[PDB]
Amino acid sequence: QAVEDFSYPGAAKIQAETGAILKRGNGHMLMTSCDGSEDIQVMSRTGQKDFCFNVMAKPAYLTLEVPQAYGIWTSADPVKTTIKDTDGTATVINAPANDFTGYGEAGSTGEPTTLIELRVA
Amino acid sequence: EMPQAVEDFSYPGAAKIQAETGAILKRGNGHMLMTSCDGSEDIQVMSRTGQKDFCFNVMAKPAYLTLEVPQAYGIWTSADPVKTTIKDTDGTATVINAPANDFTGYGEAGSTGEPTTLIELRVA
Amino acid sequence: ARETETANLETRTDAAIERARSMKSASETSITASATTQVEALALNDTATELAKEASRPDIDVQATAAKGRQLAMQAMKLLGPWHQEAAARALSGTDQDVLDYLRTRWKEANHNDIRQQIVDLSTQSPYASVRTAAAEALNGTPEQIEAFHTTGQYTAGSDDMKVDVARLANTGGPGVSQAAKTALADGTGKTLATFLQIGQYGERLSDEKVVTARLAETGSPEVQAAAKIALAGPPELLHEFVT
Amino acid sequence: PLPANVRADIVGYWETGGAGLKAAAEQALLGGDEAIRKFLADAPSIQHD
Repeated sequence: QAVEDFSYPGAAKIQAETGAILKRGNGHMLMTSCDGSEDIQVMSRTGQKDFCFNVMAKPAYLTLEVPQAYGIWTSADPVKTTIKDTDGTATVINAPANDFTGYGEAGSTGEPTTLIELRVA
Repeated sequence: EMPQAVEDFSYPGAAKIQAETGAILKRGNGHMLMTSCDGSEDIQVMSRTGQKDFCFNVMAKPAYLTLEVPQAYGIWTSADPVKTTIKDTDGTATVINAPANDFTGYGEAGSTGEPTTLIELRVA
Repeated sequence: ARETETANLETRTDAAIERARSMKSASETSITASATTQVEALALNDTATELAKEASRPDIDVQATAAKGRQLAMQAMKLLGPWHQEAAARALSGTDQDVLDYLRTRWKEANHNDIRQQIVDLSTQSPYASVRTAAAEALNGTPEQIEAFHTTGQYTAGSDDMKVDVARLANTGGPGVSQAAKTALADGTGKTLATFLQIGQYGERLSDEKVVTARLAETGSPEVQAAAKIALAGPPELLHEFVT
Repeated sequence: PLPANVRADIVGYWETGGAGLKAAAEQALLGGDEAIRKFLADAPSIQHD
């Protein structure tokens, strides 16, 4: 059936190729390459090390999961990021536009946290 | 073909200084020279750019040199009052009168915290 | 009483500035001399390469080569480490044909032995577990693998750990350190990251520290004042200790 | 004639001797047999200096 379920298209292939997995979103965030088209960039020590996302419209969100994430680059927009610790506790970090911030591992706690939700203002 | 031997008051070697120290110089009355910092200190300028710092020597008074040094934060004086003009990021310029034989700061390490630029260094 | 305290503070401070002045100059002199020695050592290796080519050149001359080779060995015993010192002494104590051989092969062997030397050092000294392990593996491989690790492999192996360390500095150091860390991180090259963490970040903290001290020197309390001015006047070591 | 290991002994002096003997050793080590004979002839006096 040609019905939109808001499940990330091609997520099955991405899991196999990049190691990252994706779930549900509002459809305005796409995974792409990091080659002169950078928008929101995520850096971890797993999978294929890194990958970029492109914002099609605002507001937007995509509940992707990236284990052992350590930092994010932003551009032309504030980014709201939710991460979770190994004890199941989640917290929210607000990253400013056009700058770099870190997570647990490269943050203040040193914890190997997981990316739970990436949201566009 | 040979150039005219006329003094235009343009700082000699300024082109090489820009390449080596990162500082740039323009016009002055010729009585201030850029030199090394090695026991010959007179007026010293500290910044977070270029080669970190450099010294100037006064040949005669009064003297001035309209040099430009981005992101300056501190100045040392010796045996003379120093009149310094700095400019903010909004284009507004102000003047700080530094006492002899002492140390003063600029915006960045001063009262405003602003990353100001050195515009003019003048000898009393 | 207040005037007396001020006068006494100023007197002591001025004396301290002059002493601090002297120490800074002395430090710079030693640094320059050290850098000069390193340059000569590097130049010596380039000279050895050219001599190695001539000696083995099929059409050799007459002891002329050995004479130059003996001079090379003499310099090696002054500028280079133990691996070259031993090879050089052996060549110098022998005949022209041994100096012939020294230039052709063991000069190169001495360099190889030194490289293997630091592969061994990395296996225990490196802060990165991936580098320590990979170095230990490279050590037991072929000569090519030993040198390959030294040249690029150690930067690749520790790449993941270095990126984390740089990211940390980016979000805690001052303007200088943060500015530089972000640049190194954005680039991502293992060599770039290593350069910043090994030496680059140290130049940057000194910059950040001078700004902090400069402020205290002007807007702080009297005794703080004096201490800050002395710290600026003296060597980097005094600046660091003052701020901390 | 010189000892087969005469150069080795001179290197020894170069490593442990004073400035005089060391400099003299360099001439013997860099030069030929004549430089060695000259060094050995003077070495007993150079050490004294």
